[PDB]
Amino acid sequence: NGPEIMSKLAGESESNLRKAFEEAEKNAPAIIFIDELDAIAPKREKTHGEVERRIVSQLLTLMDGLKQRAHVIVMAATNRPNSIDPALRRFGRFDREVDIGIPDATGRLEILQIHTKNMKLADDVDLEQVANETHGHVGADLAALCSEAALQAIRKKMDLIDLEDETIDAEVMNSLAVTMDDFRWALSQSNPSALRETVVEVPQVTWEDIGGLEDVKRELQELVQYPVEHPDKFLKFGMTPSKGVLFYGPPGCGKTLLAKAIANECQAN
Amino acid sequence: VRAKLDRQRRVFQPSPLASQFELPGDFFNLTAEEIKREQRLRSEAVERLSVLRTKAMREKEEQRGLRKYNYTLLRVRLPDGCLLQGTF
Ligand SMILES: Nc1ncnc2c1ncn2[C@@H]1O[C@H](COP(=O)(O)OP(=O)(O)O)[C@@H](O)[C@H]1O
Repeated sequence: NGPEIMSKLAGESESNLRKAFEEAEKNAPAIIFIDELDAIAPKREKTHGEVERRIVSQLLTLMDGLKQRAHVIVMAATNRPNSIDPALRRFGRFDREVDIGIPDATGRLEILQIHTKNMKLADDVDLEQVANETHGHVGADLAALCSEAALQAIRKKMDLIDLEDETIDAEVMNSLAVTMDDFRWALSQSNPSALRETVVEVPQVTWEDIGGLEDVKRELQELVQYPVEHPDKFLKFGMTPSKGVLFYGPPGCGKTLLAKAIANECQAN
Repeated sequence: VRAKLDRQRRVFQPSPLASQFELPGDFFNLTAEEIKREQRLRSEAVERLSVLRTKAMREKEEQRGLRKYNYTLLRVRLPDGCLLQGTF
């Protein structure tokens, strides 16, 4: 991780970074995960000191050394893909990247279900309703919500049954169910850590959600689906598909639903 | 014609035995309901300070404490250790 390597003295940060790469080869196959890449190797054109530019050069040459270190893959994590020195993203080195972003309503439900695998939920618990309310929450926040709901169920019932000790009977644990009130309480205690960032999702809007505009709905299917569903006809007639459409008119007539509805049927973000 | 208030003049002598009591060892160990209630009252107190509301909503809550009593019981502590009580 960036800040730990950066907390070291000059010469120690470079030595520690080199050792990690040498150990990965010794233990190959291996994965080297560098967290806060923007902290360990910030843009050189955005720094001033020799040591900060030095550690960037040290990482850049170690990345190139991966052609000799067989079966070693280096992964890295940053908050913004453009906050790291552009040399790291040149052919070789970190030539692949994946945009993780923020989970959508479906992803949030999946996370809540994952962190409740062991939890006994009462019939009134509705995790889909929670996932729809938890806008701006990420997996770190949804995991906290599940653990907090579990704890509240434990304090309400089990602490009136069990001793103030480390060991609990299996039967008492299994007899506990977590109610919707315990999840809603946790929601009041938690606060989304990623509420301002843009969230990209596959919409749930379908064509039946839009009243009127029968011809516009069909027109979008022709503009968006036909160029890839029937490409041999577009080539046959030498027609260049349009890249987009602009909508105009009064507000509140369904412009957003139109774009989402075609994205929905196409299973597109 | 209205019935006259009975003063019910009485004098009492407090017994020192009423002040002799020992607590259970678990007296100071609060329960899950007492700790969750206290934390909810802290969150509600911060929320009430944050709420944007008109004077009419403020008075509706404040006015809840206005109607409980119209009589009083008075006691007088006398130099000789006796307590004098009556109704007013
Ligand atoms: N043609 C329509 N059919 C059904 N609902 C509509 C239609 N147009 C607008 N709405 C409703 O109005 C709301 C706002 O739509 P939107 O297109 O987001 O407006 P804006 O132009 O402000 O973006 C939507 O949530 C939708 O429920």
